[PDB]
Amino acid sequence: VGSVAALLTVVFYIAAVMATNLYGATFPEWFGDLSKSLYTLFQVMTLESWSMGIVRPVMNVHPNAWVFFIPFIMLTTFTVLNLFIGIIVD
Amino acid sequence: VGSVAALLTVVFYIAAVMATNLYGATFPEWFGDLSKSLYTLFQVMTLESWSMGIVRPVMNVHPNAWVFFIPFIMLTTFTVLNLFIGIIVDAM
Amino acid sequence: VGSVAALLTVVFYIAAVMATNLYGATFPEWFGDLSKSLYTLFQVMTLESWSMGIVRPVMNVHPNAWVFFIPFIMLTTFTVLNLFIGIIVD
Amino acid sequence: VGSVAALLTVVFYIAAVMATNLYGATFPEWFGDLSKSLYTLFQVMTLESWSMGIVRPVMNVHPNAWVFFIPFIMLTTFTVLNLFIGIIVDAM
Ligand SMILES: CCCCCCCCCC(=O)N(CCO)C[C@@H](O)[C@@H](O)[C@@H](O)[C@@H](O)CO
Ligand SMILES: CCCCCCCCCC(=O)N(CCO)C[C@@H](O)[C@@H](O)[C@@H](O)[C@@H](O)CO
Ligand SMILES: CCCCCCCCCC(=O)N(CCO)C[C@@H](O)[C@@H](O)[C@@H](O)[C@@H](O)CO
Ligand SMILES: CCCCCCCCCC(=O)N(CCO)C[C@@H](O)[C@@H](O)[C@@H](O)[C@@H](O)CO
Ligand SMILES: [Br-]
Ligand SMILES: [Br-]
Ligand SMILES: [Br-]
Ligand SMILES: [Br-]
Repeated sequence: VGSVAALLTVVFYIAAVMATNLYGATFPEWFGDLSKSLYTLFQVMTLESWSMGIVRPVMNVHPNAWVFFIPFIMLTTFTVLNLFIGIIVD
Repeated sequence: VGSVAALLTVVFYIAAVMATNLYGATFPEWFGDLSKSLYTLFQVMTLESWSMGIVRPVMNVHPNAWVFFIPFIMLTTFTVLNLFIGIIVDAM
Repeated sequence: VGSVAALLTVVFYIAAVMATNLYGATFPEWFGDLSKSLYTLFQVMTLESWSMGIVRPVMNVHPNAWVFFIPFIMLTTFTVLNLFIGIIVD
Repeated sequence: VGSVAALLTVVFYIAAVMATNLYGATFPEWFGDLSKSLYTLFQVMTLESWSMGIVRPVMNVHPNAWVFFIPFIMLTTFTVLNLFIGIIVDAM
């Protein structure tokens, strides 16, 4: 369970690094620094305005942004559900 | 578990085909090709702006669009829960 | 499991009747007939724009609308989760 | 299971008190009294417009508001899942 939380932190930090690099210049309010990026990716994980509010406006500049977000959603919104269920069984 | 993923892909591809045909001309930004349709239906599945952002604007042109989306939501937002639980059991 | 689905249909139909009566005149696009009401309450159940998009605009006319929606959400977004989990265990 | 519901009520009431104090003057429609605050925090819990609709506009005045909401979400959107699962087990 602890190793799952360690995996998620590593995946969340690396994805927030990638997004800062990728969309930081074009979308500075959402990904202009590591902080804004970790915040945005937590919101994207909770699925709040992920497509309409974030990903569709991004894809308008970077047409392949879905290659990042869709797997990011699928990975985190699974590992989070796995980590949370893990403590419930314990 | 693998058969569940195979079922979802088939259902997702066929639904994305149907939507492209149905709403592609009237709503081309959301369903104008298979790609835009698979993207939109993934978002509809995640329940993000499904009614306000997508389905209500669609229903304004096609009043019966709910016959497509509501069952699509009920089917996928169950099969996804079934597929994800399936791998979890494959550990215990 | 079947009795759970029968309970939800009864609760969903009665709540859609109540909403048509309560907010049908003031909010006719969302609750102007039984059909629009069953549609809106399915969306409210999925939690999509429930507060910002629906309930906050309603509460602006009917300040106690939260006495309807909040319990409706708590009841359905539990019974649905119970009904769906029921078949998974079977 | 009952102790879980008692824990959530205490956490929900104290969080609604904190928010009224913190953002009540700057954001009075959402946190201007305890009532508006308990309503907003129920919506924040359900994840409805939490960031775009509530937290991002708040952070524009209080840049650290995420220190309140993010843990609040993590705590409630876990304790609610724990409380709901608790009654389900009390049958099997
Ligand atoms: C799952 C792990 C989730 C971790 C989430 C951490 C989010 C951090 C958000 C954040 O810090 N910012 C987002 C901005 O949108 C930047 C500013 O809020 C911050 O820099 C200020 O506090 C001051 O330093 C400057 O005013
Ligand atoms: C559960 C399964 C989830 C499947 C998700 C698949 C999403 C595919 C989305 C997609 O391919 N596009 C979305 C468009 O909205 C179009 C892209 O091909 C885009 O790169 C185009 O713009 C190019 O022509 C280059 O400009
Ligand atoms: C969990 C159970 C969920 C059941 C959901 C059923 C929703 C039915 C929605 C509905 O029928 N309408 C919603 C309108 O917003 C009315 C119109 O769509 C309908 O009357 C048209 O099909 C034509 O008759 C007139 O053009
Ligand atoms: C998990 C626990 C969930 C608790 C949810 C409690 C919600 C309570 C919301 C509430 O009381 N109001 C929301 C306001 O946004 C104010 C009402 O008292 C309203 O009726 C007022 O307008 C009156 O003064 C009459 O006009
Ligand atoms: Br998903
Ligand atoms: Br559902
Ligand atoms: Br809830
Ligand atoms: Br979470």
